Amino acid sequence: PYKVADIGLAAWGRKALDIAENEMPGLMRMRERYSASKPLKGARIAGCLHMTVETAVLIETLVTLGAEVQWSSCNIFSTQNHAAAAIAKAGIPVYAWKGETDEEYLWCIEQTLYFKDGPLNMILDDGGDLTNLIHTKYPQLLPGIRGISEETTTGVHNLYKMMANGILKVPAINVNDSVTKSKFDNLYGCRESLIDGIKRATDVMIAGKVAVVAGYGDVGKGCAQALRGFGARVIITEIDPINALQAAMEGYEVTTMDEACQEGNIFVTTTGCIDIILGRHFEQMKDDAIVCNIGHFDVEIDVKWLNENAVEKVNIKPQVDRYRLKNGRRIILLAEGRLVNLGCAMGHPSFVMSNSFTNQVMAQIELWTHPDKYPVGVHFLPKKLDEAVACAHLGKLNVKLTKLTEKQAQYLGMSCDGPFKPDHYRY
Amino acid sequence: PYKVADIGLAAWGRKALDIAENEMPGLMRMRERYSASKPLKGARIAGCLHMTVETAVLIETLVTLGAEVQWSSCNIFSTQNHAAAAIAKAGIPVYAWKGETDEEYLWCIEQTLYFKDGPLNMILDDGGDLTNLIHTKYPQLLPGIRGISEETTTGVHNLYKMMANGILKVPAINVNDSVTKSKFDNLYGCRESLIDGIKRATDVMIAGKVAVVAGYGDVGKGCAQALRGFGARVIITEIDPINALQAAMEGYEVTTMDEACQEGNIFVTTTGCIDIILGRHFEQMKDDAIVCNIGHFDVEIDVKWLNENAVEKVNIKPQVDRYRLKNGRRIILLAEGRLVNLGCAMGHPSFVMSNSFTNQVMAQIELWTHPDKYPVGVHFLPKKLDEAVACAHLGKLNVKLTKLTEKQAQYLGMSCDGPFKPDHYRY
Amino acid sequence: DKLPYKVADIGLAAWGRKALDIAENEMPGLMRMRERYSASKPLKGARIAGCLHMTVETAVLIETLVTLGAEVQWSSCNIFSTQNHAAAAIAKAGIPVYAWKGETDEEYLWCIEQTLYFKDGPLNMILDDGGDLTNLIHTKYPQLLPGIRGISEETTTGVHNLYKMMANGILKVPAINVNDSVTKSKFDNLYGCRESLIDGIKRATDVMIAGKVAVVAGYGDVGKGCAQALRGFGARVIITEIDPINALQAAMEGYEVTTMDEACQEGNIFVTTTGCIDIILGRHFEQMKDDAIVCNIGHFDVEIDVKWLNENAVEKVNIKPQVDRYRLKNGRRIILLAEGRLVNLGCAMGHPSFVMSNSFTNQVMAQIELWTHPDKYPVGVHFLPKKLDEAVACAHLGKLNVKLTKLTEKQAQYLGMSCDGPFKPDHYRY
Amino acid sequence: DKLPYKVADIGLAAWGRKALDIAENEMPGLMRMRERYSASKPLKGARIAGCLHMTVETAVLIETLVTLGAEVQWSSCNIFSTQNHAAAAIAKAGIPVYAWKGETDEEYLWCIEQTLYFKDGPLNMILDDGGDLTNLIHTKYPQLLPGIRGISEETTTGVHNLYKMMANGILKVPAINVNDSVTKSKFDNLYGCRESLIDGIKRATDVMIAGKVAVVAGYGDVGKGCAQALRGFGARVIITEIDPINALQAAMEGYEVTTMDEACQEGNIFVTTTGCIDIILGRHFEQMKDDAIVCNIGHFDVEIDVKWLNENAVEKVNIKPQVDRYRLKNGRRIILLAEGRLVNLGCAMGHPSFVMSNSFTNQVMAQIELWTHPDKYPVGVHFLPKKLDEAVACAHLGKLNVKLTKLTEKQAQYLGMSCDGPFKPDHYRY
Ligand SMILES: NC(=O)c1ccc[n+]([C@@H]2O[C@H](COP(=O)([O-])OP(=O)(O)OC[C@H]3O[C@@H](n4cnc5c(N)ncnc54)[C@H](O)[C@@H]3O)[C@@H](O)[C@H]2O)c1
Ligand SMILES: NC(=O)c1ccc[n+]([C@@H]2O[C@H](COP(=O)([O-])OP(=O)(O)OC[C@H]3O[C@@H](n4cnc5c(N)ncnc54)[C@H](O)[C@@H]3O)[C@@H](O)[C@H]2O)c1
Ligand SMILES: NC(=O)c1ccc[n+]([C@@H]2O[C@H](COP(=O)([O-])OP(=O)(O)OC[C@H]3O[C@@H](n4cnc5c(N)ncnc54)[C@H](O)[C@@H]3O)[C@@H](O)[C@H]2O)c1
Ligand SMILES: NC(=O)c1ccc[n+]([C@@H]2O[C@H](COP(=O)([O-])OP(=O)(O)OC[C@H]3O[C@@H](n4cnc5c(N)ncnc54)[C@H](O)[C@@H]3O)[C@@H](O)[C@H]2O)c1
Ligand SMILES: Nc1ncnc2c1ncn2[C@@H]1O[C@H](CO)[C@@H](O)[C@H]1O
Ligand SMILES: Nc1ncnc2c1ncn2[C@@H]1O[C@H](CO)[C@@H](O)[C@H]1O
Ligand SMILES: Nc1ncnc2c1ncn2[C@@H]1O[C@H](CO)[C@@H](O)[C@H]1O
Ligand SMILES: Nc1ncnc2c1ncn2[C@@H]1O[C@H](CO)[C@@H](O)[C@H]1O
Repeated sequence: PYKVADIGLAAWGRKALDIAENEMPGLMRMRERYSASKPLKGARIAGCLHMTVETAVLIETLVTLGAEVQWSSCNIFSTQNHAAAAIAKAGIPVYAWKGETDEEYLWCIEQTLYFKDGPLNMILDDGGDLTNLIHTKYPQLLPGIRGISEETTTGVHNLYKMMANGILKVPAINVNDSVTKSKFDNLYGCRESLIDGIKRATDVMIAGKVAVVAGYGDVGKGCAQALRGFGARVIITEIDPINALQAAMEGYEVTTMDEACQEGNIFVTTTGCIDIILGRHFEQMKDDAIVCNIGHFDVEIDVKWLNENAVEKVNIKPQVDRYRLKNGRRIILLAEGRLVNLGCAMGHPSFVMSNSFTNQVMAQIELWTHPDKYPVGVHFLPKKLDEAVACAHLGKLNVKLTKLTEKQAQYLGMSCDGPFKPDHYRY
Repeated sequence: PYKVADIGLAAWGRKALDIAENEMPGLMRMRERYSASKPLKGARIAGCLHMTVETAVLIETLVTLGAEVQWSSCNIFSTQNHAAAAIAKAGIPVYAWKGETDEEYLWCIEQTLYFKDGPLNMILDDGGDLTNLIHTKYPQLLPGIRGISEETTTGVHNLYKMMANGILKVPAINVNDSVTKSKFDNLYGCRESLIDGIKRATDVMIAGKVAVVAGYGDVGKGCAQALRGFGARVIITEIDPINALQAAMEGYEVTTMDEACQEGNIFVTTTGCIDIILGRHFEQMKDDAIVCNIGHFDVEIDVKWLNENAVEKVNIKPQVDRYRLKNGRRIILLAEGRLVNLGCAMGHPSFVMSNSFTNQVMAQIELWTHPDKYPVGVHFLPKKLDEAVACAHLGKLNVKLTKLTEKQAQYLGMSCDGPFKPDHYRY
Repeated sequence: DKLPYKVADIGLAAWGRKALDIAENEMPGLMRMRERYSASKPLKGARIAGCLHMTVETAVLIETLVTLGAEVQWSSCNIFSTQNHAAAAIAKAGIPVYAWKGETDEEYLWCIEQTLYFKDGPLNMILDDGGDLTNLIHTKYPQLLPGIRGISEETTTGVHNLYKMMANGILKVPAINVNDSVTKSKFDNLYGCRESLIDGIKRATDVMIAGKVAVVAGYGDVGKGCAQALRGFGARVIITEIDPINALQAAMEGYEVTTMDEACQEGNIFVTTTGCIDIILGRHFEQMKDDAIVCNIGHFDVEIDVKWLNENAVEKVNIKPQVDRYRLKNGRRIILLAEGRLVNLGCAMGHPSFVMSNSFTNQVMAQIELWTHPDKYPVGVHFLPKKLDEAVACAHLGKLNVKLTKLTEKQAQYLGMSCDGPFKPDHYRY
Repeated sequence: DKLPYKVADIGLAAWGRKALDIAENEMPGLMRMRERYSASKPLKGARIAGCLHMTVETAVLIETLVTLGAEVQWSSCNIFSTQNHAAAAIAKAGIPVYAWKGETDEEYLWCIEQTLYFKDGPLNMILDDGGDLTNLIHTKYPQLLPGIRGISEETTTGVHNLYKMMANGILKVPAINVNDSVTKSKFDNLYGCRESLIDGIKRATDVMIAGKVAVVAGYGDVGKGCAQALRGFGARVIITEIDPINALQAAMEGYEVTTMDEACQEGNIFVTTTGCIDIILGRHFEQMKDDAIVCNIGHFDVEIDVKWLNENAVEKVNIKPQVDRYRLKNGRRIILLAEGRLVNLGCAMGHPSFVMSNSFTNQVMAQIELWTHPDKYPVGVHFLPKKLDEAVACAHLGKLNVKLTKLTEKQAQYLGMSCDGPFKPDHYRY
């Protein structure tokens, strides 16, 4: 019926949820407005997202809207046991825990495919692991699936690659590229959870350190800003000249890893790309350099090299390894190269996840309630809905939004109700 | 042949240009690479942009590429006399000076329409004043015009309105919405020139003051950040819930002008919208509140109200008026509500304008060299060219850009040469 | 008879040692002290009773003192601040330590009393943090005062107490104000809190900082850091203050400065840093927004009226250790961290090890100074020489790869100054 | 005989007055002084010779001193710092002022000499900024020293000189160090420079700050502000320093700290703030990037080797007043601002009027203190009482709508402190 580390944590879990709800006004309005309507009636939503306190509230929201949900984790150390327990206690099949093996991980996603009253008809994925599993292993269920929504940047890039090669057989909504997700989650989320992750693992001082951030997209920007705020000297690496110039214009030295590896005290990878930190970098690092990743998959840091070339590996505590190298110096690796904010901390705070997840619900609704508008392709949520997500969070922050007058709306040639920006606007 | 305030300033002008060139690597590469090719051969580019030191370098670049240029200003107090003089000294008809009347302003744009060897075949406008003049007054020249490029946000919004109502008869390239413009010019440009404008006019202390910024788009963001940096408490107003939430997430109180007018020491309008600061606001302002605008046209502040309701208007010096109100308190107005960074300072520094203008040249080229790709419509510059502009500025900043390996480029499914981002990416 | 020590779990010793090994690499100031003095053992014959948070950083300090030849017995200066694996590591090393996380007020007093007597005589040196060890001896063990050579005090509240004792003529032992060493006050209090405050809030609540209104009471060194950290994460910070100079500083930095009576209606997060009583009261609690987070980082739990929450709330739910969620008659909730005790050490690991190396290098120097040069220090409250203050900073420049400029002989003569310092006059504020 | 004054253009008086009217609204500290003392005229019989930048802000100070019943004669303390319309406004008010923008070194000395003698006796009070007026009298007019009741000194370089004179036994008049009033040092030097440095660079060059590498030499109060301002606009700031404590501060704030020998190869902008000679030399100039901007904001033009640029450059082109562009043998160019003189006042209008109100309120208090309570001040260098220091800050809280908290009687007794202050011990560094 489910699978977790300890059901006895459900009580504590429920508390952490009650607290989360006040921090998630977005998702609460959805429950407020759709509870009686039950738009998601008939939908069996198979989920593969980090089983956390924040996700628990999302899972319960989908249920409040009248759906059946089965949940797996998308990372083997991201799950929060007490959050997984409260959900499991509510009669909702959840298969996830903290510290899964790859075989265990794959085995979890498999339990969420089949419900009591039939296979899954909805995917809510991030990274596309569930998406790619059903496309490769279970292509006989693809026709039964009505729609899918993708949370993260790497997962939508994959959804664009599949569609191009004509192997994407199910319609999909790019939830990452809702402004309210990409511009808040990736940025402000990592901005607050990065250092938290590093701190819990190492308790290292950030001030006075040189920190090297590989990549300056939305995630890199947040990471950079955070480290800067605590008095680190931040060095950026980048392949994109536009992003690189943005970093230079903010006062960041922009150079290569081949150079930066020699002066960094702290290393954070955010590229979504392979081969970012390699043996030739490690060998040049200062003693007890702290290396961690916050990209979606654990492919940015060459962990294999450390395991193969170090003289000794000492485990300090879970998700914290200290390698001694043949040069005598040591490398502190976090979460074995898996994303550090969920691996060594609690991931993003509930408020920002409310934004991401208020998007996710609108996407699950729009795929199940209006399947017409969305044919087999990679689609966006309309700006007006994107605006509605943001608007829904203004109350809690005591933001007082201005309303255009008739005269002003005419002068601008837009509606008082929105949308207020053209589609190409970048905020 | 031309019209300026003083040709005797040309010598000083030339110096300020020689200095500008080192700060404008973007535009220098264009001269380096196209001088011999003369792609703009045959093009008579009528220009309506702020006649400044930065613009002078742009004008000369278009000439270096083999074009005939006639230049007018787009604002009546933005022109820099010594810059206008150096251009006029180089045998290039320029009709612009600092302190023009509306009749003088219109009269300037009119001289740039007709060259020695025929009418204009290219527009390089901002705000769309030249665009709208030729469409309304001289529709007989529209067919002779090959293409147009628009610098600023208000001007492209107008170019979208014209196309919608089917009155835009000439193809146009949205240069504002090149990432390299919108994300650098509007943001980093105003970030540095706003306070400069305010300082030269008033020399007021920013620290300890409450500053009210109306609008939180790219311009508002820059203004807000700047004022914050000097220790002002910044209050934002906004109509867009997405922008408003962005401001809240940066630590800015977001409320209405109706409230903020009561506590602001400094007022900056950035909306591009009418009726932002009104009589009911002025009456509530603290004594010697400094009010200024940095949107493109002078329609955001109700200057007419001040002139009609104040008990006395005292001029402190050019572009600085001090009104005494019937309540006894005083309002310090800058530049009569026209944009303050060009009115009371020198506008944006050359480096950022190099970015904007390296875009402008590519747009002038693409309209004159490849007219096929661009039919009557509002078009964007391709990302690869957008990336090239940024790349061209990395050298001067000693930025060392990373190059993807073959293996990495394959994994990402993109080219080593770019483009590195999908079209919907927002940076 | 006498327990050799008392800690939560001796089994945590191995883990603690690892944390000690890592910490050492971040505390060059103390490691230089060991290297320089391990052979000479200046603190030989010293019997130092230490009352100060039993963290990993303090462990490194303890072993430094021992390396210098001292005998050391230790307790924590707060009931929630001990880090059990660090305690175990010390206990396992054969050093008498009496501390664990979650002490009763009575157990806390007991822990201090076990540090007072050594196998070969009473304590003859004091290393204190808040004055609790200092007051206990002056009040309950005055016959031990002539046998104590000196006192070094870590924190602001503590040195304030020292100065009051001196003015009223009741301080009987010479003391060094370590808090007001430049390399402590301007670094520990400021930069340490700037990182550890958020740490304690996050571990306890995992709340989004961005978009919140945060009220910081007091704008001294601790307040400055706290405020900076919160605004850094996108919170709008409001400041309360009684000192017009500190308040003007806050305003000049772009903070709204106002009273708690006003700010209690706005804040989503409250942080007290005053070292003063009665900062947040019932009348404030009753006006707060729902699930307002309330915590203190001043030395003593006296700034927040927790007893009011306990007597007047209609519900009280323990969320997890050092996190309680009250509900008031108005039906709105208050989250209280660490029962009003200082939240960085209560709900997290306190200051990072690097900045603590500054503070603790000052502590070691002070101990050496009082122990080996008593006649320099008559009964009173003294500062370390600026020369030594500068040496502390210098000892940490290497790790950060700072390259310090050296004055030419001409420049030094122009400034009327020694090349080797001191480089500032006594009244310099940095 | 004796000119009543000498200024650039008396016609600029009307404009200056407007600027004076505006400035007054931003200088509550001085305007409170007028209101409180205009009737009592504590400075009656005083004959104050002032040597300090003749800006709009100083004008407001001058008229404040007169309102208090003083006779005042004024000159500028720098040859490029005078604001001619402000000078005209004062001259027109019938106050003898000798100052204009662009003085020769010889004219500068002449200007000071005209302030020394009044219609009814020699000067009996000194208000100085850098010690130039102080040194001139001690060296060339020692027979005037017994007739001078006191000296108030504005800036760091000046008070350094005062302390040296006292140590060597050559200072003959009592003096108040105004620079090291908290409300001066921690505000003027820091917040003022944070705004006026960029001002001077911008007016002179209009250069993009964002993306540039900026080298700030020295990290004291001036350096802190300068550095902060540059990084705020998106420059990557590199710091040089001789003091290990100041250097550690810089590092802790995320700045690269290194030597000028290293940084001269990287910087696009250079800013000296040391108050020390020989900061930027020929060997540094020769390694700089093309069109590197070089300026100083320390009090004297001694930090940059301008004479080297003048003797060794192959080209020198004046771009505009106080902006010269050199070319070296290597064919790369150097832009020098204000001929090495302090660039905020040289190429702009100096500090904004609000923060100068702090400094100048301290100046007025010092003048009153020395003039009406001489016996409090024997020959030496003294500080203002913290009570008065606090009063300065308090006088400026109203304009910023700061709401200061008042201690309850219980809180005050707990802190062992007066409700009306002073709220900090003497050694507090804020
Ligand atoms: N840990 C989390 O909670 C979390 C949250 C959001 C996103 N993510 C993940 O973070 C990664 C990026 O997210 P983003 O939204 O920042 O994507 P993004 O595309 O905005 O940023 C990626 C940046 O990496 C740069 N880059 C790529 N290869 C590089 C290389 N070899 N060297 C240097 N720079 C390189 C690109 O130029 C790009 O700017 C993705 O894997 C996404 O799934 C994680
Ligand atoms: N002065 C300069 O040098 C300079 C440079 C670039 C752009 N601009 C001008 O600045 C203006 C905006 O530029 P942008 O790129 O910032 O455009 P933008 O659309 O990003 O920002 C405009 C913001 O104004 C807000 N807004 C509109 N009406 C409002 C109202 N009544 N109250 C509050 N907020 C309101 C919108 O929500 C939007 O976010 C345009 O007029 C543009 O031409 C000037
Ligand atoms: N938890 C830690 O790790 C840590 C670290 C350093 C210091 N401390 C403690 O923190 C407290 C403050 O340290 P500090 O060095 O910042 O002291 P400080 O004296 O520099 O600043 C304290 C501020 O509180 C202000 N204040 C006093 N009463 C007030 C009131 N009723 N309302 C508002 N403001 C008020 C004072 O004016 C002063 O500015 C002390 O108790 C010290 O021991 C704790
Ligand atoms: N232009 C203005 O408006 C203005 C305002 C205030 C002060 N000042 C002047 O600015 C100068 C500094 O003022 P401050 O109060 O910042 O003095 P300060 O003594 O606080 O800091 C000066 C710094 O320079 C450092 N230093 C000395 N020699 C050095 C060297 N060779 N290399 C690197 N660093 C070195 C010192 O260590 C010190 O930290 C003084 O001359 C003062 O009069 C000017
Ligand atoms: N606490 C959280 N719960 C669920 N998903 C999260 C959390 N924090 C970050 N994420 C998501 O994890 C993904 C990274 O793989 C991103 O899409 C990001 O939004
Ligand atoms: N110095 C300058 N020269 C020319 N155009 C400028 C300058 N500074 C800002 N602008 C442009 O002015 C427009 C505002 O009307 C924007 O498009 C902006 O890029
Ligand atoms: N990690 C830590 N270990 C020991 N003492 C600490 C730590 N962090 C902060 N402190 C001390 O706590 C005191 C507050 O009571 C401060 O004086 C500070 O030196
Ligand atoms: N606008 C100004 N008017 C007068 N003096 C000023 C101004 N700005 C800075 N100063 C003074 O210049 C001195 C530096 O020589 C500082 O002590 C400072 O007080």
